[PDB]
Amino acid sequence: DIITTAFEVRPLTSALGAEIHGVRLEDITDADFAELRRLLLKHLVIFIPDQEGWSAESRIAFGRRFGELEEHLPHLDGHPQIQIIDSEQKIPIWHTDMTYAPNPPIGSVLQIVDGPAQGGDTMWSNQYLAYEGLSAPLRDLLDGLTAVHSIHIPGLDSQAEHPVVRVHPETGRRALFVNRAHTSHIAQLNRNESDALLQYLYRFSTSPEFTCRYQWRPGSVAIWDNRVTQHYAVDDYSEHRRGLRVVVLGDTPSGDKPRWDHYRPVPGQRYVPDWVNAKEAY
Amino acid sequence: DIITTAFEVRPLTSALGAEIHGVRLEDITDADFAELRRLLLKHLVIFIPDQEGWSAESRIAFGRRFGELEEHYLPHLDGHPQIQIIDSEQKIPIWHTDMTYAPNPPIGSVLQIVDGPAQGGDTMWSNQYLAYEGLSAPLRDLLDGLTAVHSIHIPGLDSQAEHPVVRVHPETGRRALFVNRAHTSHIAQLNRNESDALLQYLYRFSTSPEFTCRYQWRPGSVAIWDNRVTQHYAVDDYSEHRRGLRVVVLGDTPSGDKPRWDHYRPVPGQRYVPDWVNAKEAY
Amino acid sequence: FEVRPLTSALGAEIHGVRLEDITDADFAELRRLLLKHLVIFIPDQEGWSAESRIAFGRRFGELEEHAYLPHLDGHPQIQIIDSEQNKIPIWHTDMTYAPNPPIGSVLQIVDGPAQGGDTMWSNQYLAYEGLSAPLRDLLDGLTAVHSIHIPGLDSQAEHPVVRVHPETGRRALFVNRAHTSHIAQLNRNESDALLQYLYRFSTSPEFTCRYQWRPGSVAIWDNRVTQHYAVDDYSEHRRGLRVVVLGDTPSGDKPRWDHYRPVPGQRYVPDWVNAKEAY
Amino acid sequence: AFEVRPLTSALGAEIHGVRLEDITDADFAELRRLLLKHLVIFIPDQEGWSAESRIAFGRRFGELEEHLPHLDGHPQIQIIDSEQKIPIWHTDMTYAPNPPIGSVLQIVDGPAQGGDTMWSNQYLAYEGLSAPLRDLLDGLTAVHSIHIPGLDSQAEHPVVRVHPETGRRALFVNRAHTSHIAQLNRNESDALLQYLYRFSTSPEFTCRYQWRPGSVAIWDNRVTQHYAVDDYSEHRRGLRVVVLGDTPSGDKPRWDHYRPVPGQRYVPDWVNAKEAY
Ligand SMILES: O=C(O)CCC(=O)C(=O)O
Ligand SMILES: O=C(O)CCC(=O)C(=O)O
Ligand SMILES: O=C(O)CCC(=O)C(=O)O
Ligand SMILES: O=C(O)CCC(=O)C(=O)O
Ligand SMILES: [Fe+2]
Ligand SMILES: [Fe+2]
Ligand SMILES: [Fe+2]
Ligand SMILES: [Fe+2]
Ligand code: NA
Ligand code: NA
Repeated sequence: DIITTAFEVRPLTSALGAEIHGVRLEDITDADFAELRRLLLKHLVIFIPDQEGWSAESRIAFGRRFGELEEHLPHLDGHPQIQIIDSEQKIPIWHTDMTYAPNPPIGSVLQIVDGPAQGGDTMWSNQYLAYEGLSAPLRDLLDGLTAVHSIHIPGLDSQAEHPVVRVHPETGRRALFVNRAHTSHIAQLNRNESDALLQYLYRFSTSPEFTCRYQWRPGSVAIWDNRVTQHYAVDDYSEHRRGLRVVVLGDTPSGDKPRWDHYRPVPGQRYVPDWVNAKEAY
Repeated sequence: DIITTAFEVRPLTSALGAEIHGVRLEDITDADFAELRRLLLKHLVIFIPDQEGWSAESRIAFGRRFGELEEHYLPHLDGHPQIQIIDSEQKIPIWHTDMTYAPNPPIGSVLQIVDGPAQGGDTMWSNQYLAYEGLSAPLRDLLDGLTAVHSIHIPGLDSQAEHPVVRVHPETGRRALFVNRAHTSHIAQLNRNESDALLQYLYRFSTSPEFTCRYQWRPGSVAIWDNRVTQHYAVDDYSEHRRGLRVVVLGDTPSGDKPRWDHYRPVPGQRYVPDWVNAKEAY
Repeated sequence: FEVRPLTSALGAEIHGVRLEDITDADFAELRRLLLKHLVIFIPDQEGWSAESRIAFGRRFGELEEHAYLPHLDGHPQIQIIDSEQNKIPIWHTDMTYAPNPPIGSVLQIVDGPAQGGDTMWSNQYLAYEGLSAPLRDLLDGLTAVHSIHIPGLDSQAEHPVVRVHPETGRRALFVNRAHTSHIAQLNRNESDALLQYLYRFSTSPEFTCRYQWRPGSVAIWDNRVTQHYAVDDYSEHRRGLRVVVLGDTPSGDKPRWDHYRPVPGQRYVPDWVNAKEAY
Repeated sequence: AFEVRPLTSALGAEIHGVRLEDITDADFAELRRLLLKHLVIFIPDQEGWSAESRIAFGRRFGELEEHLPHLDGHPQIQIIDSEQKIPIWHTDMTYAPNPPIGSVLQIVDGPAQGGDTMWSNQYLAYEGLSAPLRDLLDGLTAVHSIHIPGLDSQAEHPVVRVHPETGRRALFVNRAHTSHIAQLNRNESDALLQYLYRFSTSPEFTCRYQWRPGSVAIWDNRVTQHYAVDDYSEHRRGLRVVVLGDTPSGDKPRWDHYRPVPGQRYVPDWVNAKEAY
């Protein structure tokens, strides 16, 4: 339904992703930006090649066309809004950014400025298709559920409850809103039922039929909508890999009112996972 | 190869467990004790009914025939730090071998349920000899060369220990699996993802019903089990008050083959991403 | 009668019964106990006559005349369960691949070892009730296909995932590992994941009992709301006599969704490995 | 000689500056070298490649399969048509005693996006296992089988095979066609194969190729798996030549086959439906 005829557009896969040719971000016009925004709502992640030398001031202004920018992670000297993604300073797990926060980012703009000629691909997945591919009884179940997303590390403790199925505010289409990295458990199920259901959803939602895989070339820029995607940074390289990122704040994942109360354990109830995880990491 | 003809013995299952009749623990003789010890090495867990009123001094002396007794943070009978009080009001249904997160787990325990319902609260035991012997030869060969880290991290108790995956029983010379769901963390020579897959298989296989027994407690019943070669599981199907008296015999050193490989070495920054979901937050 | 429950979940041993000439009023008490305890055990019934065994089964309904299993000579209704002549170490509910599974059975182990060969049963009411409310609500609206495909026997049937016991009105899970194939309104991969969870949860030790057979003991169980499992831990000869009561018609809610419809050429690729060849 | 653009660290490379139609013996040697290095290579812009040249090219690698519809007068050139697919990781025909050593595939009709093919590096799948597990697998074999109307075949192959040219060891099991490991019981086999299948197709071991008109893919079936993504509805047609003659070879097994007892039954620990679609 969204018309996007200005630039030359090369889709990556049927599910999502498109490379946009004929764009120069440095001095982009308002009209050209509006077209990129429509392409982002259509393709969920878009790639802008050959943008070497993009000035810091233009990079920040571009991000601010989408919303307020986050101030984190190292940042570019003189620009707290430009975050540094440096392999010498890696994320090979499917995730949606910062969903342990009540208001995750709406999206990001990432440019790999130094990297290997091969290795270090990034994958994205289409959470609309992950929801739409579930059968009707399961979609109906998930519409009424919420999940807790959490992180507990030194210096960062956060948790948030979000609908399992969210509407995109600017398309009105429903998308799965759970991810392996940050989702803990479904709130209305007991933990063992939650484990079983999330295990299925994590695998199904990152099926190759729902993903794209991008090979970075120096100067390439990726822009993605964090509301309706997951992504994964492939850890297949030893070379130095360095990226500049701006992160657009302000999502509020919203869906149906939950149709059941939170699961209430009895006093002293213990969670015994059905599947083994080690007690100690590396 | 162990002869045990003195008492009336009623085995529970083919795998393990036997109820011993005609026994009075209160003033047991040395000869009768030697027979009970043989029955324990043969049957792994034995049950002695009708022992209501067993005196504290006699219970302690009985335990001490097996080894040194644990004394400790846990309520105990007045004047007897060795006799622990177990109380449902002060419980987790999970297969475990006692305290394998310690370098020296207990040899075994003697437990008598003194208050409880007529049904509910059964305890199951499993035979870790059969769990190992039931694995095919390539897998037994693999496990013989592996060790595993066992650990616990709770308020006031932090402990870990590395044990052979396959231990020999020092007094029978027979080999037994030595991992359990509750306390084993990971196999040391595998990466964590491989470890998870193998332990998941082993935990399920080792508690197959063909390797277990299930005991219904009656007032006065005493259970004595060998912690070197069993797991056990407390069924959580009751709400009534449940109270027991327990003595714990210290002094195991799980021993097996020298490991055939070095510990797995992760690279700097390497991250463990489990293949199977566990929740981040419990109850 | 003196009634001794086995576990909180189900099962009770009944002393003081003589099945051979049981009165109509004593039978009514056994029936009440069966609805309360789901499986009941009657010890000390050695020598129970064939005619009395058949009359007892017929108090519950029509008895099955099996085609494959041997039967006691002269009595097509008394089936033989013999370890030499054939064991079933898999959780199952009897014949759920049929549109009308049995409503229960009466089994007596007449010869067996002093240990080994226990049978376990599970309580499918508690299996359903132990699910959280969103999942109970989901299952209430689903059905499942149960099937068997062997030489000489080919049968499938569609049953509610949650059935209402006709006498008690209480809801019970009605899927089992051995004979359930898939949930009809989900795709096969979703079905696999949900059934895998249900199978393991439904046979949790908190929902089961385990019975050690003594020669002469009789078990009577309600096949509408139980599963059972025959432990395969013995090599000695084990022989039982069984009568099977026909006539279940599992009933539950109208499904809330249509069957899942694959597209032409769609392929089922299971998420979990099974071997392509058995033994 | 050529301009070589690798797809991922693990495997795959696109080769520019090639013309297959009249390729010289020396340029073919370079393609062969690149195939041993990159496991699957992609040759764009080969529209119009003649049937006689396509057959001669395949015959440089070995004998060609002559069994599917095919081009008029050329039973070696198989026609693959979506309208006449299953998304599953597989190595071709491993249910046969001598699976193909590789294939040459050109998509001639297809959509601009959709229908990618992924390949995985079975050397890295093996090498990424820890030493105790590599040691175990070295001594095992597996049965591969297929049972469909008109085709029943099974074969036993080493779980770890030595590539005859490179001498490097590669995993040799795949989800589609491997049944079970022969020296384990079936439940142990399921658990180990489940782990191996998922590990071996990790994204760090794979590449994903987007087909363009005229593109030719050449892959070594001895040390790869591949997967056809099922994300399209448009018509998709390819021309394929299959090179026969693998004999997967590895270590003598260190244990005998597992022997069940009479009457023993296999009860899988994980649910599969009894009926497909
Ligand atoms: O390094 C990458 O490709 C992506 C990193 C990432 O997860 C992010 O920028 O949010
Ligand atoms: O309470 C029981 O039945 C067993 C408790 C237990 O795990 C123990 O005493 O070590
Ligand atoms: O042999 C047993 O204990 C039970 C066998 C069985 O499944 C039956 O009788 O339906
Ligand atoms: O169509 C494809 O991309 C792959 C088909 C395939 O599996 C083969 O040609 O062997
Ligand atoms: Fe990210
Ligand atoms: Fe314990
Ligand atoms: Fe049965
Ligand atoms: Fe193929
Ligand atoms: Na469970
Ligand atoms: Na893995």
